[PDB]
Amino acid sequence: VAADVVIGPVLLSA
Amino acid sequence: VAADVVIGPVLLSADHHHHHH
Amino acid sequence: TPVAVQCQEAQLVVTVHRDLFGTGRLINAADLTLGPAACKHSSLNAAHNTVTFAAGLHECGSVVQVTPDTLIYRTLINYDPSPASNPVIIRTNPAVIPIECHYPRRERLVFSLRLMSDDWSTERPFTGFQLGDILNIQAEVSTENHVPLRLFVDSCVAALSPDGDSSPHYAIIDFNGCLVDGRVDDTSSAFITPRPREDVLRFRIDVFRFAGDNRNLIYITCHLKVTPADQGPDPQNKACSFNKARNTWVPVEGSRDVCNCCETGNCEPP
Amino acid sequence: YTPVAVQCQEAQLVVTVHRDLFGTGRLINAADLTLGPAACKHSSLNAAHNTVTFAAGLHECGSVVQVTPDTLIYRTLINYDPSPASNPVIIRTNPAVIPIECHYPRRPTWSPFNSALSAEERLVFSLRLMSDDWSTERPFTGFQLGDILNIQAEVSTENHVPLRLFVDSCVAALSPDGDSSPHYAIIDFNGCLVDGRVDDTSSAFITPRPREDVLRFRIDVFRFAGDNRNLIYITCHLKVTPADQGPDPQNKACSFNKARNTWVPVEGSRDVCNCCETGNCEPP
Ligand SMILES: *[C@H]1O[C@H](CO)[C@H](O)[C@H](O[C@@H]2O[C@H](CO)[C@H](O)[C@H](O)[C@H]2O)[C@H]1NC(C)=O
Repeated sequence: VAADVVIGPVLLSA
Repeated sequence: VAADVVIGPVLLSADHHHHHH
Repeated sequence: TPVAVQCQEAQLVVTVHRDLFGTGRLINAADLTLGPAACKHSSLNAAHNTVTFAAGLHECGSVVQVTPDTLIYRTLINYDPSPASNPVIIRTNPAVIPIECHYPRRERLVFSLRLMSDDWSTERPFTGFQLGDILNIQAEVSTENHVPLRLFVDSCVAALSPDGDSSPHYAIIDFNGCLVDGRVDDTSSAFITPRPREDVLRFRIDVFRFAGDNRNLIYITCHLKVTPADQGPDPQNKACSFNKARNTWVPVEGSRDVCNCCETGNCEPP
Repeated sequence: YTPVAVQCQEAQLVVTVHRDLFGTGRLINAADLTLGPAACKHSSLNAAHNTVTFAAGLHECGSVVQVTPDTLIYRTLINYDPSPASNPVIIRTNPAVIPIECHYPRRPTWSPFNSALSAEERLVFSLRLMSDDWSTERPFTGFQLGDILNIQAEVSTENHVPLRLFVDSCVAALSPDGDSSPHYAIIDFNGCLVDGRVDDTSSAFITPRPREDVLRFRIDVFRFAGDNRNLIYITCHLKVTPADQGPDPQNKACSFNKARNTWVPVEGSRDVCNCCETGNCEPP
């Protein structure tokens, strides 16, 4: 028993 | 009677998403 | 502000002013899109120079986080300016606007990834990252009625959208638990030891971005899995980090030699 | 503690840079540092405090000299260019650029057309970056898209016949070499300010002039696509004519006025700018 999790969107600021 | 003049280096901000306020 | 978000029942509606930066200069409607998928606008109100996007809560590359008491859908508006008179230069910068929708919620396992602050005490914002910063990621699995478990991450893959099979992409974790990012260059990427619980796995990743990408964002899709809380780790079920100082792989738990297949780049069971 | 030490010597400069340049705890790679747009390699390194030294002639490595009334200013930079990621698809570190400056004190009238008997009979042209009000010179740093470059062209005014100054062409690039890629023509076709013809720019020559031997213009700031160093060099071709000579399609200063949708010379007859729109002001 597994699963796919998405984290985001991660934004880079400059 | 002409001449070539260079002006620089001019440095801009590192932020490629920079916008007015 | 120049961005209104209506979080409705099974859709969101985003309204954007074309005078987006407050300078009076109106951007082109077609230069705005929704989500990593770049969905086109649904309508325009010319009198107020607005542009509206409407999409299902799961469309257009949105990303859902499931918390104990809430559901959070996350997307963005992209501004991608059209080419200048001469395409070698740029007169107007791109932009990206985060969009968020919160909904209260209403034995199977629920996995989750959370972005944590450097002290791991609390969750932190998805914005404000710069090259040089560190992502602290916490993988966890809900506490069911059922038996104690041990959580593992098979692989993580970054990309420009929630689809990890798209180009470009980069593998942070691979080969069933090998944190390959910490193997190369001068990165400090590794799993944290010890764990807080056996059903929790933490790791730190040095921030990066994709060449050629002017939106400056990344998505990370991980494959998590669990085994019985007391089962011996093996080359198929492990959490290994590389250390350059000692030139070696080191598991979070288990025998040192379990990580051998990491260096070879194949940890198949065959 | 000085991250960057600059020794302005007699006919060379010597720059010393700490490898803990950002004090992030990680030392940068010596080979990732270079001097000037030419990217000259370092001359030595000292493992004692992890420094890297560059030494170059004042005219080497793509430096740029400005000649003011009483001083000489040589300008260059240190480049930090991190080496590529094990996987090229990603980028963990941004390139940086450090401005470097060196100041030195300096040391029967005639015409440039008929003759130059004296070694001393030489015109000195100069471009200066000026503040919004044109009162004084301003720093080369701190520019953003949406800002405006106020450029002042001038030619020396001593012991010669009255002259009128013109700018034949300006070209921006990532180095002092305007024939390199990428580049963009701000002024072209013998005085046509073509940057103000397109998009939503307000680029134009200023009228009237302060003297006939001075030419001012405003340029809307821009940057080059794909360039992560975020710098701009501008090389102009200046020239002079006698101060009362009629302007013509070869000697002029024309701006495009978006509000009137026409070209407008700083002086001269309106129709001298006609060849600007056709894009060819070359005599048949
Ligand atoms: C040199 O520049 C002078 C100052 O601008 C001036 O134009 C001068 O011309 C000579 O000056 C004389 C006294 O003023 C007479 O006007 C004479 O006619 C004139 O030639 C310039 N001299 C030369 C040789 O060009």
